[PDB]
Amino acid sequence: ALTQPPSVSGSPGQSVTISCTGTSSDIGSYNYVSWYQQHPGKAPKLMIYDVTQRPSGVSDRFSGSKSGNTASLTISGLQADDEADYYCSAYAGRQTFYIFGGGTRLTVL
Amino acid sequence: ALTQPPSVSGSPGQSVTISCTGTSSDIGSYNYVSWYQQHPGKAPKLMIYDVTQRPSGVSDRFSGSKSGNTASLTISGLQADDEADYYCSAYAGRQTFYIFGGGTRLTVL
Amino acid sequence: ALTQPPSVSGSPGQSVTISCTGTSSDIGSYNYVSWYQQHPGKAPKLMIYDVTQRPSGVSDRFSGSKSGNTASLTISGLQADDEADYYCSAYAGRQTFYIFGGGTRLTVL
Amino acid sequence: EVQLVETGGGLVQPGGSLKLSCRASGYTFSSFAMSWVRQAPGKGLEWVSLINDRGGLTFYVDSVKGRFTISRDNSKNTLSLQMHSLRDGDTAVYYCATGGMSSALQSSKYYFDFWGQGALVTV
Amino acid sequence: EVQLVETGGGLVQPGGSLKLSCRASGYTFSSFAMSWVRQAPGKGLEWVSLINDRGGLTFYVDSVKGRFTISRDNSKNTLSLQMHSLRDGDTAVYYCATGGMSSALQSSKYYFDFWGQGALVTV
Amino acid sequence: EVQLVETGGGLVQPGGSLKLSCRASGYTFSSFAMSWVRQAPGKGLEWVSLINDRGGLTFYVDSVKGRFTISRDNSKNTLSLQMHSLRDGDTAVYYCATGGMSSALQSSKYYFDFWGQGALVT
Amino acid sequence: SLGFLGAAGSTMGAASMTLTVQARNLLSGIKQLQARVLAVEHYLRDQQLLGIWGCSGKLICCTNVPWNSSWSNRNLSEIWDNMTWLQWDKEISNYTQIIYGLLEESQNQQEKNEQDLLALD
Amino acid sequence: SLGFLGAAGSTMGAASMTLTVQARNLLSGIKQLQARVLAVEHYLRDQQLLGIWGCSGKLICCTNVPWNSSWSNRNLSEIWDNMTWLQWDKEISNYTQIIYGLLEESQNQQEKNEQDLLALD
Amino acid sequence: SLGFLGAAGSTMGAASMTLTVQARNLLSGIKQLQARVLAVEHYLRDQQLLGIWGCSGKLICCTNVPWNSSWSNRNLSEIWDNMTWLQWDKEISNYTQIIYGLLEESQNQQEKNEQDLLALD
Ligand SMILES: *[C@@H]1O[C@H](CO)[C@@H](O)[C@H](O)[C@H]1NC(C)=O
Ligand SMILES: *[C@@H]1O[C@H](CO)[C@@H](O)[C@H](O)[C@H]1NC(C)=O
Ligand SMILES: *[C@@H]1O[C@H](CO)[C@@H](O)[C@H](O)[C@H]1NC(C)=O
Ligand SMILES: *[C@@H]1O[C@H](CO)[C@@H](O)[C@H](O)[C@H]1NC(C)=O
Ligand SMILES: *[C@@H]1O[C@H](CO)[C@@H](O)[C@H](O)[C@H]1NC(C)=O
Ligand SMILES: *[C@@H]1O[C@H](CO)[C@@H](O)[C@H](O)[C@H]1NC(C)=O
Ligand SMILES: *[C@@H]1O[C@H](CO)[C@@H](O)[C@H](O)[C@H]1NC(C)=O
Ligand SMILES: *[C@@H]1O[C@H](CO)[C@@H](O)[C@H](O)[C@H]1NC(C)=O
Ligand SMILES: *[C@@H]1O[C@H](CO)[C@@H](O)[C@H](O)[C@H]1NC(C)=O
Repeated sequence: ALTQPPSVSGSPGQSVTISCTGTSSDIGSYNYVSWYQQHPGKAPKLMIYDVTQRPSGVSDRFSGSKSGNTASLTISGLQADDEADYYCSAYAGRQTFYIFGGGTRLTVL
Repeated sequence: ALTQPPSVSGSPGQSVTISCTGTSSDIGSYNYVSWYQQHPGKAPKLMIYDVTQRPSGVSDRFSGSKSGNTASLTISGLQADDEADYYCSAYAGRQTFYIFGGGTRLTVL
Repeated sequence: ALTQPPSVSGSPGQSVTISCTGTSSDIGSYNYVSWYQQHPGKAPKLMIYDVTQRPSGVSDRFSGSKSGNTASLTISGLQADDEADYYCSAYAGRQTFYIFGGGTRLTVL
Repeated sequence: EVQLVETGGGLVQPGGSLKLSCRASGYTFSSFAMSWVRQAPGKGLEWVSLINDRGGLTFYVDSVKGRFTISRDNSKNTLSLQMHSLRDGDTAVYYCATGGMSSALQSSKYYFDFWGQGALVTV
Repeated sequence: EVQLVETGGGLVQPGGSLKLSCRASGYTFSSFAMSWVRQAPGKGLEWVSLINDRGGLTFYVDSVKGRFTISRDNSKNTLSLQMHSLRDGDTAVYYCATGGMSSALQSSKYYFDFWGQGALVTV
Repeated sequence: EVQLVETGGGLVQPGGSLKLSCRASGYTFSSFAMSWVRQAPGKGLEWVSLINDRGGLTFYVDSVKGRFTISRDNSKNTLSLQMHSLRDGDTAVYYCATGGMSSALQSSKYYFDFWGQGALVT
Repeated sequence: SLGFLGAAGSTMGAASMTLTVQARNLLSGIKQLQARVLAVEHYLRDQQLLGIWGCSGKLICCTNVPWNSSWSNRNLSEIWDNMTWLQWDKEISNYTQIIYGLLEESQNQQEKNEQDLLALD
Repeated sequence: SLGFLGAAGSTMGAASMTLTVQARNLLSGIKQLQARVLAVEHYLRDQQLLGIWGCSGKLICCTNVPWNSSWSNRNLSEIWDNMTWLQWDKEISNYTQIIYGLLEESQNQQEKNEQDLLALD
Repeated sequence: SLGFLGAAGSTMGAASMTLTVQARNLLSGIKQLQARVLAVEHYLRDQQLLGIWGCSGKLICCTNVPWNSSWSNRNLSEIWDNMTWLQWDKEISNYTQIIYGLLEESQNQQEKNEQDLLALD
């Protein structure tokens, strides 16, 4: 599994970064790190796909990047409707296809 | 190895069943569970091959079955000559070919 | 790593044997062993390659052999200029190419 | 416009066998690879199984490699997962998702682009 | 009608090399695959090695994979097992048997239909 | 007559990436396979990586397999080792050595016949 | 060796040991050229057929098409030990094209499946 | 099935599913002989070329030569879903020999690499 | 590139790098038709021979037949660096058919052995 902060928080309008850290055999070697937003009671929604691409329909406030073996997602201009459980995932290879990290509870102050 | 009862018993004429329990990659996947009768001091004799087949020359009183990961041999009409050490074995695959269980001592009361 | 004595010693003119012990998967199966002479402060020089071969330029005093899983170096006619750390090595396979032992300090008495 | 609906029961017992059948619409079913992922009630997401667009190739996480079968019927637009043994540790919400792989002549995926609502399965 | 006779040494010190040769009669030797099965005096049966009918393919139990060689001479109807290292744990009665495999064009085996008398090898 | 001369720095911070190179002369460069072997100051010799004569095939010990890249350029007669991660157990004198493999049209090697002087990396 | 077709009267199993002999004898004004060209066209059509099935370099090639019983319900002993290839040919003639069609379909699926697996990083 | 060349107007992706149909149709008084021989020569030259690349037994053969973009800057959907093979052949004609040359070099290196790997005891 | 047969005077090692040059040039009114048909028959006989040995898709085919020394007692440097292929062909002429026979036998065992390995569940 990938290492993830159990929770993060911030005030509306602030930039909040969630950092997902893996290893060289997964996040490092493969440029396929996706992010998902799961509201309680709902299925996860795709928020980021590829290392830096955003799905159509997702606002420009959601972005991300990768450096070394650490990948991160940043939400600038945080809104009240952003409170959710965020997940990171990455492609690991042919024997192990996908590895998910722990969840991050994002709370809006 | 496969797990078998250390011993079983019954009265003459009684049906006695010896079971052997394995995992899904052993008895479960491959329907090749044979049984052998080893008299003390003698080489094992083949009694059952395949899940339900019996070599010619072996009495109709010896039969068996497979369910899930459990294989069994039922000996009906127990005779005094049936006192022996019984073993089951199964084909496990290409890396490990055959697995034998512990011996079961069948005694006639 | 390979098993090799931490040190050996003898007087000038003495025959000194340095043993090296491995396992069946390396020195036993493969007849690809070698010995190196490393003087302090210098890079190792090749003394023996193959089980019994010697590079051109090496004196006939340096010889060796292999029996089972044990290989050895013998230095006849020991000279003061032979004081050095000796290493054994062997080819292990396609997955692991070379395995070295520890060093043996050869001191001239 | 894409909807995925997981139909199946929600309560079994250890050693049971169950099946979940996910219906899908709003896209060409045969054009996307599909997968199942799970979420334990108190945990995050876990990948369970992946099937190709044609259905010929299947992949499983080691924890279910010898227990689960994933298949798809491209004429009925249905993705089915059949569970066997169903050890208590398999209690989770099982989500049907589209994506995770592509058939060599398509752009790469390596992400799950459409999600259903999730079938809660209790052992 | 089928007989298997095992001839070989009964005592070897540790690290020794020994040979056991099982000669067969009463059936066509070259038509059956054969194997060796070991039984320590206080243990049950353990499979040790398997050889094809032609002798081209050999398989071993992991415990002996780097130390035992199985071969057969189809003109003399003799199956031989050459043991090396012969570590203490290899003290047992060894049996030769037919079966355990078939050459693709034959019905399957995966059982040992004929057993010899065996030979006790003390390490 | 045969000389192998290692070039590169000897001190890098942990998590840094360093590159070593080796120039060679006195033989046909393209005819021999080469490798890097390392020795911690207080330890014996350890093989690190091997490259073929043509440079198309590389082999590494598992402990460095995902962090080191070995390459060669047969026109400049140079063999280079690029290290990444550079975790501490990797402090050693790194020796440039010729041998360890052959082209299948040459006699067997499986020994290192020429050694350089070694670049000490802390 | 019994030579070309020497195993024709032998059982299917025994005759499998002579597959290379017949293969060699498939290659080794107008009338002579037509006979030579015809031999070449027949050889190549058979090799193309093996290629489509993924058997281009084999004399014995195992496939993933199951036997459907209707084609022949004989067991392995009857087919390989008690029959010749001529008898089998006659017995299986009415199903040869069906089998060939299935073999083509099987290879096509495998090629696509292989292509997809090689696309996984 | 659409028959021989029935996929010619289909997309490259869809058309890739009918390769065996055309494959069968490359093989199946002086003029008749000469044309039969010519058909054989063209078939063999293409099969020989595939053999040079290590593709002798496959209709869909993956290689280790990267696409250089200059040859075609289209995306995968633009090529496989929005184009026919006729359009591609016209678009890529000027680079066909370049690609073939690279394929030859790649296989040559691969054979040496295999030869060396098989020489490690 | 040295061109067709340009490596003929080079050492066997160096010459092994130009195998595709001669391979391409093996394929590239009665008299015209007889000669081109003959070229096809020779090509196919060599390809069939490689096929029997399991070398149908390779130019450098590494097999499992040991060298018996009597055929030639030269070491690898004496053969690959100090000789051309013409000299080797002259030296090994009397053993060519022996080697070919052994190659056939070796492949036959491998195919049968593979058939048995694929019969283990
Ligand atoms: C012909 O059949 C007989 C029956 O005994 C058998 O012995 C013989 O080998 C067969 N001939 C060939 C060429 O296989
Ligand atoms: C076997 O043949 C029958 C007709 O005899 C057909 O209905 C059936 O689908 C076939 N089965 C398979 C698995 O090909
Ligand atoms: C093949 O079909 C013909 C049609 O007349 C029939 O006579 C013959 O018996 C069939 N053969 C088999 C083996 O079913
Ligand atoms: C021709 O193009 C149309 C466009 O809709 C498509 O439906 C049809 O399948 C195409 N024909 C072929 C033979 O692919
Ligand atoms: C692509 O082709 C151009 C010439 O059109 C050449 O200069 C360039 O090096 C090629 N790129 C690669 C990566 O081979
Ligand atoms: C190919 O070359 C010709 C030379 O006249 C040129 O007209 C044509 O546009 C070229 N095609 C491509 C696709 O580059
Ligand atoms: C001919 O031999 C000489 C050495 O005498 C060598 O330099 C030259 O390259 C050779 N020519 C070829 C084509 O190999
Ligand atoms: C080598 O060939 C000779 C005949 O020239 C033969 O007697 C000998 O057995 C062969 N050696 C091997 C190992 O096959
Ligand atoms: C082949 O045999 C003939 C028999 O006369 C002999 O003259 C010739 O030298 C032999 N060639 C080789 C290469 O052994």
